[PDB]
Amino acid sequence: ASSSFKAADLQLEMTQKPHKKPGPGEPLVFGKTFTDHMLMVEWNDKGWGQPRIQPFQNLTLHPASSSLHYSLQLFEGMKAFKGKDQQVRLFRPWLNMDRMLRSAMRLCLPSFDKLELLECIRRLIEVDKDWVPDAAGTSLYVRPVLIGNEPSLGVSQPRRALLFVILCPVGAYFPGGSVTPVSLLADPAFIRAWVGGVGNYKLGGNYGPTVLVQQEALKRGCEQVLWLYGPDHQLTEVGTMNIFVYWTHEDGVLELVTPPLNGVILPGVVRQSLLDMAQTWGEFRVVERTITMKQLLRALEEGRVREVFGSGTACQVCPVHRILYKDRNLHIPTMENGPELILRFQKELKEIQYGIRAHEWMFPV
Amino acid sequence: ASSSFKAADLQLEMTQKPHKKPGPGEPLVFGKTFTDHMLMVEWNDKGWGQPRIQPFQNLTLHPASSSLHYSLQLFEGMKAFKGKDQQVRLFRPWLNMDRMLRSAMRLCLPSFDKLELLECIRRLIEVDKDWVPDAAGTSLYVRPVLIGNEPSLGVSQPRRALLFVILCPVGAYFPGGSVTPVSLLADPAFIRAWVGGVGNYKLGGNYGPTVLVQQEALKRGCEQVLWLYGPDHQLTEVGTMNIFVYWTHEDGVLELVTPPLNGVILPGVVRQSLLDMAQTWGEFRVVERTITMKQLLRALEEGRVREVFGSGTACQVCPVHRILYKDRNLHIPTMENGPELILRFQKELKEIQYGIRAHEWMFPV
Ligand SMILES: Cc1ncc(COP(=O)(O)O)c(CN)c1O
Ligand SMILES: Cc1ncc(COP(=O)(O)O)c(CN)c1O
Ligand SMILES: CC(C)C(=O)C(=O)O
Repeated sequence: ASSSFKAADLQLEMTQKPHKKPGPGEPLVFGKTFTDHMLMVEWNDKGWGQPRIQPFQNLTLHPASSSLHYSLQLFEGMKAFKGKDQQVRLFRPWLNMDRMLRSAMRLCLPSFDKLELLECIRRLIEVDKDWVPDAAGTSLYVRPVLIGNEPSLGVSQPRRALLFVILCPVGAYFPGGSVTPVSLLADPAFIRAWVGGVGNYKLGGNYGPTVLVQQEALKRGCEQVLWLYGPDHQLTEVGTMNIFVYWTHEDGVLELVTPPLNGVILPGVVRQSLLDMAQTWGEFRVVERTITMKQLLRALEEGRVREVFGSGTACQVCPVHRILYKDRNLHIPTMENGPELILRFQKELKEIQYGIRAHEWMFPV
Repeated sequence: ASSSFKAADLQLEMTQKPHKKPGPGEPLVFGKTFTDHMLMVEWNDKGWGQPRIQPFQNLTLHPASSSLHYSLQLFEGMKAFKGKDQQVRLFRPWLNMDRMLRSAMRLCLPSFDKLELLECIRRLIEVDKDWVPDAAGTSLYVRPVLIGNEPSLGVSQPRRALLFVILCPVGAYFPGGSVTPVSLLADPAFIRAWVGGVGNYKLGGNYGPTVLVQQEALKRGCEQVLWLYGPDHQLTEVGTMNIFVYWTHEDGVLELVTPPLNGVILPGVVRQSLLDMAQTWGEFRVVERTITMKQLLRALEEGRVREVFGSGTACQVCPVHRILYKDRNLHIPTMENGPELILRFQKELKEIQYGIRAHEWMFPV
């Protein structure tokens, strides 16, 4: 693509009524509390306007905005971590920028310079540094969004777009820093994405249809959805997380496996990070390969499965203890195996994310 | 008295700044020009607020609005026609209401009373009746929209929603009384919807991903996209229209066939109308059955194809003269069969829609 929008931006406008911050231990359900400022950048015929940090405020959109009629919208999700020493760091933000730009191109939305956006986010997080908690397992969620915005009903490439970023302080995913497993509903009737589709982009359209399915999972007594694909019932991803299986494969070899990027699953940043980390250790086979329900079943009977977990920004490494498939509950022995791999992954990530050990994956303040 | 807003139209706020009506220079371009008023209804914990007809104005949305992060958005599209007798009438609006409510339920958005919405739309059109054109082949396009509007980043059932309707005066589908055919790009690389997905609901998320594909079609010299599905390359729908084929099938029996409502395609109101009409005549076989590229190819060279066309609100019966499949340009003999069936359908629909012959399909003013 081409380039635009930069570092030196159309200033800062600070809030006149800084909101009261969550209180120790009680507060924040995820995504309900927002900080004082936000980033906004407009794009049109004149190209990109100047970036701006402004008080958190509502958006003003023409009723025919393509963002609301034809889902010309994409978003990202990443976290900034504060380790007392009060230093704040973003976890591998570049991968989120790479992903956002790919999503933008898929929807014919305007390209932007990945590094300028990162610096702009850096400046915003800076203004709201104090919203960044520091208690154990807490963080600041960063939500960048790009939407089409042509006041036209034709389905077409917008000639106007808006980019914005808001922040949410977040509690520790696991109550008081424990770790609890989830149960998953695995029903083939449900299909999140298709080959040749857009499941590998973080487009809002991928999410809206899952609301009803997640409701079913709850009614069937499960907490999240394990999305299956194909006549083969391949495991693809779980909820808003990639899925991993640690077991002794059929050839007698102990491995950490996860579905490959074939176009149906989202290239998760945590997923890539767990692959990287495990390969680096070099203690067992690490591979990206298709996993089927049929293989999972035979593995569980022979006692070859050690741990199964989801990976994502919300819950970096999430153990799974049960899967309800075809009306029959499969017990997943994850917790009775430690869960050793999961705990090491969490510790390594904690040490890296909270600055206790230097690492190129972290981006300062 | 129900958990639905009531045509208890929270007064009308007439406009204090009328827009200039499309000037004599007759340049009606689809969905670019809007009328003076709009309908707006808000929903929350207390339920549906009172319906309101207000001046056309921008929407005010919280930056975390679920409509913009997770595509909790759906819409409709229908037309009001003005006869020479000057009466305005809506074409089978009830089917659009049924479809809108189905879409709403799929996205866990609030249910509403179909008849109340229809009446509110009726009142809206009445206010802006002077915007309804009456030159040949013109009409008033009605765009109802329902969006989630929770100021929360959690992917979940919104607790706040907004329903609105805007109107667009529309020119003739290409202002030259004679139907011009379109060419379509048929490439299996692009997949719009899938079995078990949401292709049978009018959700904005279905459209965003087509923008890039429609650009390719142009880049390749075609005007619209014929969406294929399966290893079998089944014809599904074309652009924003259902597809029909009139030919002598493989049994030598003359017939009109269109893909069935298997969940992959949108149940078009015009489509259903053409089926009904053809059904009623009883002059030839009318069926809903799978159509494959292999069968079309084999028929185009067995010389059994008479006419192929798309059907939709924008272009009710649209002839097709060419399909580019695999670098292969297939000539479709539609126009040389002097769009006999297409012409008859156009003739009948015009007489019904413009009030020249009374019909239960039309809804007054
Ligand atoms: C469908 C889906 N799959 C996987 C993930 C995990 O991605 P990440 O590690 O980048 O947060 C997410 C969360 N973005 C997701 O929404
Ligand atoms: C994908 C798609 N299919 C079919 C149609 C035709 O539907 P209708 O006849 O109700 O306009 C449309 C236009 N609404 C469409 O967008
Ligand atoms: C371009 C218009 C026809 C569209 O978005 C639709 O009707 O679905």
